Amino acid sequence: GLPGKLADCQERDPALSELYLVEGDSAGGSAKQGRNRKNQAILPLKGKILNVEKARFDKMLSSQEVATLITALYNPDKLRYHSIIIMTDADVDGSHIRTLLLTFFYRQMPEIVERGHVYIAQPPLYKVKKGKQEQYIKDDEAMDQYQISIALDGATLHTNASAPALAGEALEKLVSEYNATQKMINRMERRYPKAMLKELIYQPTLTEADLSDEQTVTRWVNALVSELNDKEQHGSQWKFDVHTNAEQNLFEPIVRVRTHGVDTDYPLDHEFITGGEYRRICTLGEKLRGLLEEDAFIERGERRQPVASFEQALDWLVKESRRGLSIQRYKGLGEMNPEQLWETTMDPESRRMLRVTVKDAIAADQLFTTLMGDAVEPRRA
Amino acid sequence: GLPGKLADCQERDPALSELYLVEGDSAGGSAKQGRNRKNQAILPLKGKILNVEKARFDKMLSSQEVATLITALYNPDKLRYHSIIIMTDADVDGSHIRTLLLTFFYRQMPEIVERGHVYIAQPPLYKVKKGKQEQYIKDDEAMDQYQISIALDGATLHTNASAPALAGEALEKLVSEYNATQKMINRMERRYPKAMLKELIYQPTLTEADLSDEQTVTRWVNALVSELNDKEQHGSQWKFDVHTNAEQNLFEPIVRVRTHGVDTDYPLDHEFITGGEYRRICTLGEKLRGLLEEDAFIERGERRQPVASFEQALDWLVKESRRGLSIQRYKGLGEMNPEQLWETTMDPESRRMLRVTVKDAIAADQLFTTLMGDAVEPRRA
Amino acid sequence: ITPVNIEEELKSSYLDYAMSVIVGRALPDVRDGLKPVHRRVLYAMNVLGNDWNKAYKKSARVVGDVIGKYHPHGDSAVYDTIVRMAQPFSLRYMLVDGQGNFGSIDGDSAAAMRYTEIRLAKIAHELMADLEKETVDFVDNYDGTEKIPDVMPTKIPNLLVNGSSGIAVGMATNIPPHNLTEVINGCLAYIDDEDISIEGLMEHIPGPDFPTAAIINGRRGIEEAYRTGRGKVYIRARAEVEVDAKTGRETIIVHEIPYQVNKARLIEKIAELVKEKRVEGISALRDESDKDGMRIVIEVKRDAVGEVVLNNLYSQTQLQVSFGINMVALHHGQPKIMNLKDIIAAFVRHRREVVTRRTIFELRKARDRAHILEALAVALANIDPIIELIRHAPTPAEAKTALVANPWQLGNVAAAGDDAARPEWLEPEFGVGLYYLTEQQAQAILDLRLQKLTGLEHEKLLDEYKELLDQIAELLRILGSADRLMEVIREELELVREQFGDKRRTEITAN
Amino acid sequence: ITPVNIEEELKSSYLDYAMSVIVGRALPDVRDGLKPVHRRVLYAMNVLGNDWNKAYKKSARVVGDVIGKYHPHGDSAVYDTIVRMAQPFSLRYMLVDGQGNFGSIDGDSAAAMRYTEIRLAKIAHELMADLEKETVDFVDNYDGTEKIPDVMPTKIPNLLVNGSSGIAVGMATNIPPHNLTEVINGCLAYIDDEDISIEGLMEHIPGPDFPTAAIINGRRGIEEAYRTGRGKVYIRARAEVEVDAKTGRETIIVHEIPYQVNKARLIEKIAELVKEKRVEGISALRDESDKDGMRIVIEVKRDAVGEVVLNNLYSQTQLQVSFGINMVALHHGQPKIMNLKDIIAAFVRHRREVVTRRTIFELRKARDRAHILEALAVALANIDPIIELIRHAPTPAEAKTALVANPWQLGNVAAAGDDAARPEWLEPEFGVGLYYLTEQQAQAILDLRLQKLTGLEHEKLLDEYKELLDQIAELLRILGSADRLMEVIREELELVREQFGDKRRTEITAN
DNA sequence: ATCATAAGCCGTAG
DNA sequence: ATCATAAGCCGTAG
DNA sequence: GTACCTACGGCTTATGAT
DNA sequence: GTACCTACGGCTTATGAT
Ligand SMILES: O=c1ccc2ncc(=O)n3c2n1C[C@H]3CN1CCC(NCc2cc3c(cn2)OCCC3)CC1
Repeated sequence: GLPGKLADCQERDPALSELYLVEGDSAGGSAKQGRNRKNQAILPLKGKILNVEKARFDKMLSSQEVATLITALYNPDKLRYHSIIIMTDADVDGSHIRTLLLTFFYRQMPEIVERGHVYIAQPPLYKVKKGKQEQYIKDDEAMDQYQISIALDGATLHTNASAPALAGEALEKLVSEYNATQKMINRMERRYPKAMLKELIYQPTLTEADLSDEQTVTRWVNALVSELNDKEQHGSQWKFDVHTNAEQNLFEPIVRVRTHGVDTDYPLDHEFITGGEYRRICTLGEKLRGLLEEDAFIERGERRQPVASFEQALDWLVKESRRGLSIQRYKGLGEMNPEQLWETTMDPESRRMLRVTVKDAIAADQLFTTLMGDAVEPRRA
Repeated sequence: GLPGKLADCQERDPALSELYLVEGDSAGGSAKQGRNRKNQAILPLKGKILNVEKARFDKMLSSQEVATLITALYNPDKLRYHSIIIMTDADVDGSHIRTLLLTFFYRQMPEIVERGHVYIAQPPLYKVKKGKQEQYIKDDEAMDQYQISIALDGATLHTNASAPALAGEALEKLVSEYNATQKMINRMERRYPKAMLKELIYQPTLTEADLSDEQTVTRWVNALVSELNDKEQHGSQWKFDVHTNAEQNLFEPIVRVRTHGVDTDYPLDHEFITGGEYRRICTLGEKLRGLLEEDAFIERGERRQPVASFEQALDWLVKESRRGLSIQRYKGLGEMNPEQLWETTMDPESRRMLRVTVKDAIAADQLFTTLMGDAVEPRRA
Repeated sequence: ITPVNIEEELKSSYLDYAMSVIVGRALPDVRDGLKPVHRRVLYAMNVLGNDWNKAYKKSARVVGDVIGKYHPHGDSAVYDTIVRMAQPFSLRYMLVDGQGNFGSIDGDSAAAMRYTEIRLAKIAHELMADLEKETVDFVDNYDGTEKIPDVMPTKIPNLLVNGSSGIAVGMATNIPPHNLTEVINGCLAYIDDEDISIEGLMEHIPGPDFPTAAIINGRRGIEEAYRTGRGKVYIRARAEVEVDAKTGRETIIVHEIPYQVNKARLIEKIAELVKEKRVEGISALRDESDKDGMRIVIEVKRDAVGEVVLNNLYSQTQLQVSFGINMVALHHGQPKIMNLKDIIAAFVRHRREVVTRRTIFELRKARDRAHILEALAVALANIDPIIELIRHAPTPAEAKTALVANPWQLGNVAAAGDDAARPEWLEPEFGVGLYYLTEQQAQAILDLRLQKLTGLEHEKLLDEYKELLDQIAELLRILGSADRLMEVIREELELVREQFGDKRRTEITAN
Repeated sequence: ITPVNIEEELKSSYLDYAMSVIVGRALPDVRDGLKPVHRRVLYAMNVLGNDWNKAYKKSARVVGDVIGKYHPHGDSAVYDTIVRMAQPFSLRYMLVDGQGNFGSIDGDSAAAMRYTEIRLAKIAHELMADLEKETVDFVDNYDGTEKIPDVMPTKIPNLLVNGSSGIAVGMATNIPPHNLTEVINGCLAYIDDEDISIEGLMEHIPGPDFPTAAIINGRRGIEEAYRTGRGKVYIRARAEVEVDAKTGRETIIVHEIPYQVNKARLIEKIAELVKEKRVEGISALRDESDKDGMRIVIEVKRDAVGEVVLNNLYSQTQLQVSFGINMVALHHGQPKIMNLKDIIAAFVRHRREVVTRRTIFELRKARDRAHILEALAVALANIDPIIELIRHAPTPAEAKTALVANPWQLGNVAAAGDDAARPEWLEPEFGVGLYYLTEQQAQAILDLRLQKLTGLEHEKLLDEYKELLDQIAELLRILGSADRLMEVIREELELVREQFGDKRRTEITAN
């Protein structure tokens, strides 16, 4: 236990040393070769660890090296290594073994968790190198914002709107709101087709007051179906339908689309009209139609090209930005150089740790393993 | 020892069962799945085994399963498995482990070797399939003879010699003698260049009596050098030299060749003239010049082509024979199917075993490991 | 810098792990019945170019390539998955034809990955037919440098033919194999009638099938399973009594064991039961299995009918084991308990979509080919003025521009459908005899050779043009009429059946 | 069938094993200093197309490919050989530039083969330069389906730069590394004078070199080794005493350890010696090594000069270790103890042969190219009669035959060296203005395009023809004159030196 | 005599 | 006080 | 996910015998 | 060259309690 794997530091006084836990053979080598030799310690591990709840036996013990090295397992007497940190990969198995270790600590020694001694590391996730420009990126949203900032390197649009040269933070905020709306549309796509949701960007507005005239609804749906059949380059068609489900009118449009072999309708109701998603869509559509972005001229930074589609211009800008960049993604701690590992994870000036709390006494760890909570908790719909 | 690896047979009476020894995991699976379940037994092995002489300690024991399963290790009392066979791969490591096992048996139990109980297996080596025609080939010389027989499938040569249609066993024997002479020339090539050795095939004869006239030697060497410079298609040249090392003549030709940057001579002496190798070369050259094989016509079997070189005709015939054949070479017992393994190695009607003897009491096993015999014995020059 | 974090972080991480596993690792799909590992392995074998009619290859190449480009999860799992498919006694229709020690029913493991040789089987190319013609979507790899097909454009409902068994965080699935001809007949019946009942489908498909035959007792189980999605079924081995014509004694013969049973463990457990005296009437135990069929012989104790012994064995021995049928798979990335009719409908829809997309692709390709060939023929018509125009033009680009600038005469011998012989993106200002060119057409003309100037190429081009016209007309008709599409699907299914039919192995004796 | 066999069979098998091993596994060659494993690995990396200026690749691909096509001896040995080359502290000039945990001097092993990434280094392409131009011979693989280069057409005497250490059945070898610039200077000196003495060469090459610096004491050892082939040499670490300007105490600093010494084992053994009281004057032990250089600190016991302690350590500690220089390698497939002059002569001869063969190949290639271009120009001269002859000819083969049958006019504008502009196998009946063609020439003419008919291609062809004439003349001259060949070799060696020179690491203090 | 509790194995993963 | 005997490590292989 | 056995020569270092 | 630990659900089989 004490020999074999554990490699302590020079200092013997507790409350000043650091301890780590990683996957053994692959990561421990780089960790040892890159660590400090003053107040650092490493304890490799082997594979996975049995649960505390799913299999509970005070006789059940295979490794026990963790307890043997940390304390005598009771705990107030010996208190070596007042600070412990868990380094773990960024994959899903990393989070799995992380959860296992956390529930082990919680159900074995509540005091060491209460007194704020457990810590969580945050390894980087992306390495972007644009010639001289390097960058350490750790999060998906950070990567997204970085890509947006690179694509928006001070471009300047020239439409025929009120602004002779539309550019800057206004354009940045507009692109951000457009991306948020596109993400929302992609999320809601599971319900309805995408052609109508994309065409309502440029289609005119709509209001519950329009249920009076049948001709207004007819003209609206005719324009919609005509533009859809125009834009349809794949093997599909589009047809309209006018229905009256009321005492007098309550006019409700219905779209008839014919895919490969079967048609499908999509009625429109008061709830769909009042839905906040449709409201956001209409607000964005009005904002975009108030632009007159047809004859446009945006440059970034030595070339400009007029198009007829804002999203096509955005895609061209993204392509121009992503032409010549380089990205390395580290999918394991035993993959980077020791000096890089040092500088990015275990530098007392550059690292970004994370502390755990003891907020409440709850039954999350009980619903953990009964198979009933396991069957019911995945309600991510 | 007895469990784990050993898989005995149904019969328990000795002097009727068979035992085998192979490499464990790869070969043992196929051996078990293809063997018989009446009077067969298999004992896998792990890697290599320590020598008896290089490290001798009656306490030194790691596996011991061989002794534990064969006898009590002393031997006249228990005599189970009166027949044992050693199956081993055809690579060089196979022969190595074979030698180790044989010296183990010899230096441990001389009686079991004396009473003729050890046997050696002979696995096949080549699998040749020409459409329907299959063939099991076990030896290099057998493969060579098979290739020769396939290339000589009843061809019929038509030169302008005394034989209108030269063919048959005469041609077969001629090709065999030519191949033997070519092998001998390739072996002796380590000493002298190859151009002269190949040209003396067609060059005229020579005799020790020719040392009288200087003009005969001069004409001979001039023809030789001229034909060599003619046939030289690479970056080299050829020059002659006439020397007199005697009291009066003892004429001796000398050839001066100029390779890339340095010239090299090659004198001719009485010993070279009298050498049996040169004698065989001259006999074959006379036999080949007595053929008049210039305008030739050999067919095998639907096409014939006249050439000016017997070796070129032979190469064309070999190419025509080897156009569309298939050869599989088994480089490990754990590579063939179990039924094939059965039929080719462990069929009491088709197998071809091998028995060992106890001829003399010699010091081969002593010169085995002293490093002095090891340094001196490789005198294969 | 240590920002305070709540303890609730445990829920977010574990939920992520479960959602990733359930979607990506265990549960197969209803459209092809293939785990992602099998998908990536087959795609790699196809990209490498290892067909069935070629020489074998070492396992190391395939394993290393799969680990390198598509599946970064070690080697042992991949190699075990490959070995599993090659075994005949583990799949009703094997996919990877191999050569070497692949283990057997005795529980012996296969050899190392440096001895075996593998290649695809004839049925494998039917799974991945028409892959390059843009029939499915492509998904990026782990680092975003390659493309992977999402679902295979299959021609066989693999999910019902082989089935699978996986265990996720919350769910678990299990599906028995079936016979091919019966599934094809059921698909034909459902194509004929959309509103067939469960009783009608059960008439065409009697029951499951196994790689090794056996006997099935209960009809209630399989009926409840096909109707709802859950049920149990019993498996009984085949055996009988034997008495010699003369005095002799009674003896039992076993020909075949149930599905997924180790023979050595069975023999050892029976020896132990006999030793413990828990069972009666058994004297000894022998074996006679060889390369002609498995054969186990049990010697009955003298003065025993032995049938009571056989019943006691069936009660206690592994010779009778149950099976937990439970149908769970992914429909749109979400687990849903699905019955037979749903699977068949999904298969039919997938096939329709694949056929339509392939037809569109081939139509566009033939369109572009004909568009180029038209201009090539028009250029072949007038040769001498083009010769002089090239000889005078100093610059090739200037020659192209001059060819574009002037109209052409379109001789009488040079001169189809009313439309559909021209691409979509082509503008109406070209081909209004009168005729104009394009930059692409001019480059094609400049890319001619001299061999195109004999009395053969003219007729060859005319024949190719007529054939392309006929083909594009047929494709437009098959896109127009859905009955033609249904007929095509029916013909393809009938051809597949006639190619890969076989006979039944198991047998169902109802109680 | 059991034929009796004598016991002598033991000698034949063992001798075969020894003869196979000694020739094929351990001992390197004098011509390139490369074991066959390194050879096959480098050849596989080159065939795969993994240069230095490209992205990295996973180790699994390379390992699997090597196991599959060329080296069928498992995986562990191959992967260990690959990891060995990447370590900086194990080779004076590394060959495989990698990325990942490759271990260090602490004895820690490298990571698994599913994490690391490798690619060739800039110096690697200098080993395998001019491989495709037929400079060496090709040998069949194990099954006779591929080709493998026998010896690499190197430009660097790797045997003296890196050396190796192997143990055969009867022999064993060991060679120290050296510095590059000194070896190049010695090669230049030997090119200047063929009969240089050993003293002269020893003047240009002082002594060995190591990846980590050290101190060498004895001159007799290296002299006897270079002159005969056997000898011993001592290696001494670098250390010194330290005293603070004020009271303090005496302290020892170690900057670098000898060649191939585990640091952890050293520290543990020193701690054990101090504990056993076998050594005196040592109080404690610490470490300060970091990413700026190795640094070991030892605290001297108070009231001790410490230099006697240092001498006792040098006597007993691993800080002073010997080394068994023994030069043995293969010369023509046979082990021979060879000194320095022999190695240099072999290197020079190999280089001469490679240069000559490359020159011949390029000459033949340019010859054939010019031969085709001549006929192409002659065809470009007369265009209109060929146009009519093609237009009338119904069959392309008949057109080719007609082109072959008739002579040609060879206009004045169409019309070099006296000879050597035509291939060897060409017969004197072609090109006797008067001119005739060949089937190959006619097919080339028929394989023309229309872009060859502008006012640019004529001048381009004339320029190419003049350049090819100049090149073939230069090649004939360099084949004729050996002084030109020597000058070329000298220039290439000077360029290599100027590209890859560096400074000394170790230091030799004579007694 | 009848019920609650502890195990072993199947296939991708660590 | 001086000599014979038993170990450990280096790199391709199993 | 991970540790421990063998061959092959030449160098040493440790240890008890004469 | 080779063996032994863990997760994940649903089925069984064995074993002692009430
Ligand atoms: O044989 C044993 C016995 C016990 C044992 N204990 C621990 C341990 O780690 N190991 C134990 N072992 C052995 C080794 C496990 N071994 C299995 C084979 C594997 N092969 C690696 C490999 C091979 C190939 C790869 C990738 N990786 O891709 C290209 C094709 C070949 C390496 C690890």
